[PDB]
Amino acid sequence: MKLVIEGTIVLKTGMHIGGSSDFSAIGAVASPVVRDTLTRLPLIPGSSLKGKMRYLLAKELNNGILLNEPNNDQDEILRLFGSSEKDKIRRARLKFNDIKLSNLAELETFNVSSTEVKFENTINRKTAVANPRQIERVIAGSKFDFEIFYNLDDIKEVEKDFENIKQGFDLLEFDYLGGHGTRGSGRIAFENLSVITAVGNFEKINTLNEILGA
Amino acid sequence: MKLVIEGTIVLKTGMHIGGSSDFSAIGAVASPVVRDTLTRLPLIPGSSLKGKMRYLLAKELNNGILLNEPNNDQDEILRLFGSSEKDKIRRARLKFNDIKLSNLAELETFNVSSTEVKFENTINRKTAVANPRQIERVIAGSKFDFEIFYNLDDIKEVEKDFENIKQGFDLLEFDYLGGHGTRGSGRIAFENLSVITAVGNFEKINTLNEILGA
Amino acid sequence: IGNEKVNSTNFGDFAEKAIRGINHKPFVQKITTSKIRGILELVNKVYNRVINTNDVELSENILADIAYIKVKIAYESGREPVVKDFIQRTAFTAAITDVMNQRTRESFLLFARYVESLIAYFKFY
Amino acid sequence: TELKIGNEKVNSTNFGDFAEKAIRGINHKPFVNSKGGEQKITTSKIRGILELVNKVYNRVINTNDVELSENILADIAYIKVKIAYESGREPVVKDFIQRTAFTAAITDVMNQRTRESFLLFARYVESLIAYFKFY
Amino acid sequence: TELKIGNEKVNSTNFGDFAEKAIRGINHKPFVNSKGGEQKITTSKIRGILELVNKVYNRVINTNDVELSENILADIAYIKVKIAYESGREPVVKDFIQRTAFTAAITDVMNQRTRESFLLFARYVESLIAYFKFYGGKD
Amino acid sequence: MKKTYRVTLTALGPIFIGGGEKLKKYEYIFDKQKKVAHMIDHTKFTKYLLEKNLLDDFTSRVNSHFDLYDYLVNKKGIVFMPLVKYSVPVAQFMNDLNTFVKDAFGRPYIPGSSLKGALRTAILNDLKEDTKENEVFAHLQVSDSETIDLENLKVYQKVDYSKTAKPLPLYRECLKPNTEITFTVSFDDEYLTLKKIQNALHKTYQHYYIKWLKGGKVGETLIKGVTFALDQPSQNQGEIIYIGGGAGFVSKTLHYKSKNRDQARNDSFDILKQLFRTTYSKMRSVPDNVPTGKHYLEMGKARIKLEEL
Repeated sequence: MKLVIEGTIVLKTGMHIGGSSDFSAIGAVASPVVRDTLTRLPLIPGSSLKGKMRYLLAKELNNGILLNEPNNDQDEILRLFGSSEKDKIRRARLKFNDIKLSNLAELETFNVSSTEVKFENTINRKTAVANPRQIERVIAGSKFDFEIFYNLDDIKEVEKDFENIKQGFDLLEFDYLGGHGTRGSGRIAFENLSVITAVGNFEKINTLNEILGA
Repeated sequence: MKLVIEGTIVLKTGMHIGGSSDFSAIGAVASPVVRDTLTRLPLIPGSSLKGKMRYLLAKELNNGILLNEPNNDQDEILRLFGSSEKDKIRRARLKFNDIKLSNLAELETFNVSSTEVKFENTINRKTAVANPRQIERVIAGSKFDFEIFYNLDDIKEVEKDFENIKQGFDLLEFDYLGGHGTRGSGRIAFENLSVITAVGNFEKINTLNEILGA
Repeated sequence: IGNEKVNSTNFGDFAEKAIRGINHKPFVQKITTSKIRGILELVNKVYNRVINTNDVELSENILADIAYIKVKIAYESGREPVVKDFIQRTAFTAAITDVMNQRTRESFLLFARYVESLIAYFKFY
Repeated sequence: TELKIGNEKVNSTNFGDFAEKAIRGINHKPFVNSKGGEQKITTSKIRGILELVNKVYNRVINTNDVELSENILADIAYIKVKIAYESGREPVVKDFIQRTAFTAAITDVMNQRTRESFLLFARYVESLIAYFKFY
Repeated sequence: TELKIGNEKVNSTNFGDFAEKAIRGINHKPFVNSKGGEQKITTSKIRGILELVNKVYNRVINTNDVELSENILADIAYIKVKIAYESGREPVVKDFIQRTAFTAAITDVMNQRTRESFLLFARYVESLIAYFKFYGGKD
Repeated sequence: MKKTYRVTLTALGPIFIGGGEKLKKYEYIFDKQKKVAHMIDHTKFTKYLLEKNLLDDFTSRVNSHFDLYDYLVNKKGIVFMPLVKYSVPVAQFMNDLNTFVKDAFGRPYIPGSSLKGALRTAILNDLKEDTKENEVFAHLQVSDSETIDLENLKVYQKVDYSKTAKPLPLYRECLKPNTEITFTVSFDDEYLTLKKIQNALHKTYQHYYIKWLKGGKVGETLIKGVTFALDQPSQNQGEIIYIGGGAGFVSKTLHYKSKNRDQARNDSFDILKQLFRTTYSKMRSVPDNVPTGKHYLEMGKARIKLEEL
């Protein structure tokens, strides 16, 4: 059996993220947002949210100190996000996906575009010389629907694994997702977290919604 | 009698796959995608799809527990995907094919090239230093027309075979097809699934094309 | 891909020759790097608007912003003579009328790369 | 496949030795800022030069035909004008490009608009990076 | 058919001996890293060097021509600049490319543009990976 | 370890931030004796000039100088004003207005990077050579403000003061005083605490007031010299950070200890010898003006409250 964690990522700040192969202009934005090439929708990579969730959980399940390789984590992380030690390779139960924008219709109903440009600089403390930059963030208020797949491979650890998944979500509510997040961007919040099964009926499926919907 | 299973693999996510056999520049895309060497338009190898579909059916049809070798799968998996056991060997009923990128006209109508470059990195936990990588994924929404030949040996077993093939396609729709799948690449989706006869007319082609076109 | 004789593969050469025609034959104090920078900071906002835009045909709002760019560059041209010297010497407003006469995406991208090349070779000299 | 730089036709084979002696020229005879000081080019700006160049390279390797499309020529001349801007910013980058004749190579690749010339030019810039990091 | 390594030429009879001698030069006196400890080159970097020369080896052996093509020599000089790049990245690779004189051998095949020179250099590198895995490895 | 707070900014003086926009003398600005400055939205105005006398209104807008703030919406027939974005009160004692930072929704806000840079200048009072590779500020996480309302803004006109309060032709839409601005700020307690923030802030403010500000306040105190009297020694509680609404050179630079007059003469030589005319120490400060009577408040000084979670 295989479980699907479907939710929604509402942005409460900018969350500039990623890098592109596109050129910039001379006086313009440098380092634009990572976007899907076909739809030209701003995008959250599955790698970015997976890495930030794994860093937030692994720091929390090891009580605050996290100074080790990702193959040195606790096993209740390694059976979620995978491992590649030489002998005990653990297949990841979680399968993240690239999270595209979902509410461009809402933002063009509110008569704005999907992204902004943010003007910034640094100051020197000798000559007070400035060094301007522009960073292209997605605007706040834009949703990001996602479908994380969960391999239901053991039934005895699924409850505490989904407790771990909810804790990784809620630690990501308290911390930025990507880009210049320590300077006031990237604050994310989760809406309508839910679980459905791929094909079939999981008997212990209502209480997994009771863990996520909490 | 010979039947041809044909359809389309659209990509909902990136799907980096394969390795070259090609030099890479210094600040540039390491690990390029496999391409069909003449046109050098990106390719799904038939081996990779066979391996992942075989893994998924042999895992699922067992009970969900798979640790055996490919020659110790079920009699159904050895019936379709072939086996090499020393005494009572089986011919593979399905012959997979290399799958080329098909809808290049629709991707050039959007004026985007067929492969993008996804900028990723890892962060050291101990020293907080980074390490960027650039990988070459195919772009999402880029269909992959395929066809698979089915060696029809007995009439009294073909319906269960095609039900299991559709089960493998539905399992493959909930995982990735190759590359860095847990980080948000590889997610596929099968559409336009149909079955035609190679020569002559099968007695019951309606109940087989009903199963895949459900 | 016309943009007033400026081909897509020679916009930098056109800007380079135009600004070698600028710094040779100068006017009397020189041109400051600030007003050309203001021209760039006017064009780059609608450059940011167009660079992510899907469709080929530009919208009304884009051409309206381009028109008020014409009004603004006419304001510093009427206010200062070195500015109108730049607008007639480097064929800027002819390029803007060409942008609103084509109204295609690549026309405005070529025009943005041209004014970009103008400020690049102004920094180079 | 030929690429005439200043006096030296660099072909598809001797790009590495010429980039090596071009980097070794700046060493043991470095730039003076006119202030008296102690200066040489950083690695961030030179790898910015490479990742300007490589934004076209990894799209050229999609293409099998040896005739480059005019948007790729637009992007190559756009690389040339951005290199002109960055050389206009600081005299260190200007002296680097004047010494290791990037401007001559980019004029040659804009002259002969073929796939092989751009791949050789990208190899020349890449070997310039490699021997800067080696030395 | 020779290949000057430092000044000691290797032919098709005494290159594996000097590859093993160079491995025992690198082993038993490994690279101190200015941090204090001694490090040796990982297996992934050295197999990257091996696949770097094998991207040309796959295209050399299937040709009979004793004079190398201009595309093959282009990739051999590209191998040289790439090895010079990785040697500038971490000094543990630099000590390996110095003591097993990879750059001097790759110059020698860059000078005498003949197929037997690249075949001898490829067997030298392949023997060098072989003695890296055999002598003093983790396996 | 991960001490989250809620930094509440109460603007004592005017607070102005960034914008990237320089609204011109004629561009969407109208001020008259009712003392409002409506800003007209951008593309709707020119798409409405599309449908009536296009080339005529373009020629009028370029050749109606030296007057377009009220002149061409009164003697032309543009007397109707429904194209506003919002109103804002003004302050006299003429053009080129700057703009507060807005999102794509247009609500003003303070980016968290500005407050982080202000707090970085506060913490770096001690250890001025706090190097390129700092480890404190990888943990000090600041966030974006609440999107405050459009009625906490008022357009000010800056003034500089050496011997007379000289008007300057720069207009900036700052924040009203006593405006409550909500943030959140987090860091690890291995490297910094809130008490460290409070003593660092107090040290920065006392070093700014003493030996450059009060030493230049005991000089040139005239009938335009002396809300704005001292504001330091009444309550040291509710400490002060400067958010960069043109606060000045002294706020941005920080080499304090132990330079008392060496700081003043080096600042005077550095600023004056490279930019403009050379005068004596001190140069000037920068208050604001708002009538009826000008009140002379210093830009950027604010109030700070920290509460857990």
